[PDB]
Amino acid sequence: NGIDCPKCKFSYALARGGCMHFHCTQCRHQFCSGCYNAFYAKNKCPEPNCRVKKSLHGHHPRDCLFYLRDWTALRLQKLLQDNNVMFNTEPPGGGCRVIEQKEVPNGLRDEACGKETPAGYAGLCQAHYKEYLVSLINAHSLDPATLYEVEELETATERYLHVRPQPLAGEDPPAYQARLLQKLTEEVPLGQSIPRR
Ligand SMILES: Cn1cc(-c2ccc(C(=O)O)c(CCC(=O)c3c(F)cc(-c4cn[nH]c4)cc3F)c2)cn1
Ligand SMILES: [Cl-]
Ligand SMILES: [Cl-]
Ligand SMILES: [Cl-]
Ligand SMILES: [Zn+2]
Ligand SMILES: [Zn+2]
Ligand SMILES: [Zn+2]
Ligand SMILES: [Zn+2]
Repeated sequence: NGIDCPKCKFSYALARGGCMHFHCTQCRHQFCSGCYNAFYAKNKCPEPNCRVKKSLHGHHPRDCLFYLRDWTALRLQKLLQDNNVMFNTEPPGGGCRVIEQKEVPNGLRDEACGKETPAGYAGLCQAHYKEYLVSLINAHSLDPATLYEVEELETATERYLHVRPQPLAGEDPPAYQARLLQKLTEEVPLGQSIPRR
């Protein structure tokens, strides 16, 4: 459970306000609560091959919630299903039961999310159900690339390998697809600070 600041290792409550940014008020580190990579202010990123240095950003692995939050729950579910990882669709105007950080820290009672709870999202709202799915995905180290289209695979290859890939002479789309995926998985690890098992 919880969020550890990757710099000073102070433990925080696993409490994401719909946002991946986390600021350690102990040591002032700024990092992604999804992959524990540093966040950088504009022009501050010290990575020499960074192509977005003028932007406020961090560098995320492809299985960070930063990215996978943008998937549909259906597709996330597909990744889990394909790997025989079980998840809830049902709970065991109340709204989402995830308890968030209280607006008043010394408050007595917990504050539930309360948001709309889609049918089949296990009594969670959309964002929280997705976060749940991704925690399962990350826990079992599932590779989202396994479900990429060729376009996604090209994106990923440029992003993580810094090469623009192109089909070979007489390479069909399936063969091209499998070639990009093979190299991606072979050369680019999943999140290295994402908690596993
Ligand atoms: C002060 N500060 C905040 C940030 C920061 C950087 C990134 C994100 C992020 O989650 O991407 C956030 C969280 C707040 C935010 O702007 C935000 C967002 F940009 C996108 C999303 C989002 C995108 N898809 N689904 C949700 C949610 C957010 F809360 C905040 C950096 N500095
Ligand atoms: Cl919100
Ligand atoms: Cl990607
Ligand atoms: Cl990483
Ligand atoms: Zn810290
Ligand atoms: Zn991240
Ligand atoms: Zn950068
Ligand atoms: Zn919720």
